[PDB]
This record gives sequence, structure tokens and C-alpha cells, in this order.
Amino acid sequence: SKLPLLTENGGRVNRVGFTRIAREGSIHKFGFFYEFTQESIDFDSDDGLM
Amino acid sequence: SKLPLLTENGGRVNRVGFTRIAREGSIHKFGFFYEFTQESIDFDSDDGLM
Repeated sequence: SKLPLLTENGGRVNRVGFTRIAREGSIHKFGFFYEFTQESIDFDSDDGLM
Repeated sequence: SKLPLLTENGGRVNRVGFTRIAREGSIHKFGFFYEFTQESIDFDSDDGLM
């Protein structure tokens, strides 16, 4: 039913159009830490704990 | 739920810790013996019993 058919003498019969689509992404930040005291590393039995 | 996330100013946000474990083992002592006489060696049928 929807085939583009052209007459012997044709003008302005079939037109087409186009579109475009956009996509996106984002960024985030993470982190964590830990704490200690000098006495802990100084009096500990195991050297090289850090 | 428990992911570490950061804002621009991150103060005292995520903290962690650590642990260690110890193992052990010991030793023991075993032994047994036997005894004989001189006649049992001198008068026996075959030499090389020892």
C-alpha cells in the first residue's frame, strides 16, 4: 500500500525526512580513609604493620 | 546502601579497620625398646639374629 510509485510525469509526489537522537553520561566521586596513633605502631609487637 | 560516596567537602565520612589472627602447634616424644641375654645369642641356632 505504501510503495513509492512515480507517474510518467511526476512532481512533488514522495517526500521523506530524518531524525537524530542524543545520549548522555555522568561522573561521580568516591573515597575512604583510616586513622592510627604513634603509640600503636611504636609499641606493637609486629614491625612493618603499616 | 554501603557504598563510599563523597561530596565536595569530605570530612570524617568513611572509616575502616583491620584485624589479624594467630595459629599454633606443638611437639611430642615417642620411643620403645627391647632386651635380651647372652646365652640366647651364643647358643641360638642361627647367627645374625641381631
